[PDB]
Amino acid sequence: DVLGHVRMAHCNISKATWNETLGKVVKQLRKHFGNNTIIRFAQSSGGD
Amino acid sequence: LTQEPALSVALGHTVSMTCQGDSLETYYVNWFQQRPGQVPVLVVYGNNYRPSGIPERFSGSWSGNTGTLTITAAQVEDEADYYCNSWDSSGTHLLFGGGTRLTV
Amino acid sequence: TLQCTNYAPKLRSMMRGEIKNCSFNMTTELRDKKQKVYSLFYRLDVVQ
Amino acid sequence: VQLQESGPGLVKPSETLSLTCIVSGDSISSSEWWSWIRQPPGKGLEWIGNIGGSSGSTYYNASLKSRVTISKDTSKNQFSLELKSVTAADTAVYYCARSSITIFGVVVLGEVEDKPLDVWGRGVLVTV
Ligand SMILES: *[C@@H]1O[C@H](CO)[C@@H](O[C@@H]2O[C@H](CO)[C@@H](O[C@@H]3O[C@H](CO[C@H]4O[C@H](CO)[C@@H](O)[C@H](O)[C@@H]4O)[C@@H](O)[C@H](O[C@H]4O[C@H](CO)[C@@H](O)[C@H](O)[C@@H]4O[C@H]4O[C@H](CO)[C@@H](O)[C@H](O)[C@@H]4O)[C@@H]3O)[C@H](O)[C@H]2NC(C)=O)[C@H](O)[C@H]1NC(C)=O
Ligand SMILES: *[C@@H]1O[C@H](CO)[C@@H](O[C@@H]2O[C@H](CO)[C@@H](O[C@@H]3O[C@H](CO)[C@@H](O)[C@H](O)[C@@H]3O)[C@H](O)[C@H]2NC(C)=O)[C@H](O)[C@H]1NC(C)=O
Ligand SMILES: *[C@@H]1O[C@H](CO)[C@@H](O[C@@H]2O[C@H](CO)[C@@H](O)[C@H](O)[C@H]2NC(C)=O)[C@H](O)[C@H]1NC(C)=O
Ligand SMILES: *[C@@H]1O[C@H](CO)[C@@H](O)[C@H](O)[C@H]1NC(C)=O
Ligand SMILES: *[C@@H]1O[C@H](CO)[C@@H](O)[C@H](O)[C@H]1NC(C)=O
Ligand SMILES: *[C@@H]1O[C@H](CO)[C@@H](O)[C@H](O)[C@H]1NC(C)=O
Ligand SMILES: *[C@@H]1O[C@H](CO)[C@@H](O)[C@H](O)[C@H]1NC(C)=O
Repeated sequence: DVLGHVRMAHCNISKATWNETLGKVVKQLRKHFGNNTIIRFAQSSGGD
Repeated sequence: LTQEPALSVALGHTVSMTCQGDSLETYYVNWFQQRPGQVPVLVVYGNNYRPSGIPERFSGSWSGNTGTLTITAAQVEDEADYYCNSWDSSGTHLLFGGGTRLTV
Repeated sequence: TLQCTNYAPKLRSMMRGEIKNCSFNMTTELRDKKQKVYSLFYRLDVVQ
Repeated sequence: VQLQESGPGLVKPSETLSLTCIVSGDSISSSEWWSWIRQPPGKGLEWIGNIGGSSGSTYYNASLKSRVTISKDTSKNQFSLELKSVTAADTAVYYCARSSITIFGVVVLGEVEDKPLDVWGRGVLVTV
């Protein structure tokens, strides 16, 4: 039995920290892909 | 929704008022009480939750596709029309029983 | 073969339909007997 | 929170009835549903329709829907029910009411519960 309400498992990540981390990653990608190249992140598509 | 047109109980005795319908598989029964000439109030809502201000006599069950409001040792102050209120399966928020006339 | 229904038929959170209440016969310590077991399973582990 | 209602009272057949619900101690823009319910003396509490307080989405009673309009004014925290082609069947007490949402878990995951009619107004009696 569930001893109370059924709740979904989840994870929390601070938005500001992720935004700064991702920006740093983008700068390092630009060093290989170009200073004027657009870097876009997207969710995984196919697979299980 | 269909519900018992009336129920007659002696003063001080427990009653059980039961409603039935098809939408109750996915929605909770919300029991309301309206004394004639008075503004109706919410008695039981959701997963057998009791709003503040309602005596502990009022409780219930949503088993199957029915709902039951039980009033332990019904008092003279509880003489009112009772209604089993729930939402329709299409998402429309109206599905409402005819009402049970409770006489104590 | 499992016979299952929804654990919380009246739930509107993202957990609606995620936990199923399944019944099965299993086995017992003796080879002559069977029992009836009810347990909850996650949707992702059970195939219709 | 308190709810109050007012309107024309007696109207003639085929006239349009307009009822207004006002609030005390609340803000309609909250994530709550506001509704209108009709109760003639010989019947129970038959819902008229509703409007979402925060979004303006509405639902109506299918047997009534084509002749009923429900709207809200964010300014002045008010609601109104406009009923066209009023007939003898509408000689009933009209009520405004609000629903509420309780929270037990994470709001963005839908871990909420409905409490459909928490506060009722006193209503108004209209005639035709
Ligand atoms: C990731 O980040 C998210 C936020 O982005 C965070 O979600 C938050 O989770 C907490 C739970 O951990 C949620 O807290 C609930 O909030 C509601 C609503 O709060 C209002 O009311 C309280 C009243 O005290 C005010 O203080 C508050 O300011 C608001 O006005 C509460 O109702 C919840 O309380 C119920 O559950 C508690 C469990 O401890 C009970 O102790 C409490 O009494 C309440 O009980 C319920 O059950 C009772 C059964 O008898 C019933 O009688 C009660 O009436 C009631 O139904 C709880 O405090 C918070 O809202 C979430 N925030 C959002 C935005 O969703 C995640 O937790 C976080 N995760 C991680 C891993 O970091
Ligand atoms: C809003 O929609 C509801 C349907 O969900 C309408 O309710 C229906 O109204 C009619 C008119 O009175 C009811 O018929 C009557 O029922 C009583 C039952 O005691 C009977 O004695 C009468 O002779 C007549 O048959 C009908 O039962 C009722 N259905 C319900 C409540 O499910 C309601 O009228 C609509 N509102 C408007 C303003 O049209
Ligand atoms: C899974 O569903 C069964 C019923 O289909 C639950 O067993 C019932 O539990 C109630 C109490 O809530 C008893 O009154 C019934 O007699 C039980 N029925 C049987 C056949 O035993 C079972 O508890 C559910 N599983 C969980 C984890 O709650
Ligand atoms: C995780 O929990 C810690 C406390 O143990 C808190 O200080 C930290 O901010 C939390 N992180 C997030 C992303 O919520
Ligand atoms: C943070 O998020 C905003 C979202 O508009 C984005 O424009 C910005 O580049 C991100 N990074 C920083 C460092 O602000
Ligand atoms: C990108 O900018 C850096 C300066 O931060 C410069 O050294 C580098 O040569 C530039 N690359 C291109 C391809 O323009
Ligand atoms: C368990 O076995 C019995 C036969 O002894 C059968 O009737 C019953 O349906 C079985 N239970 C399930 C969940 O299949």
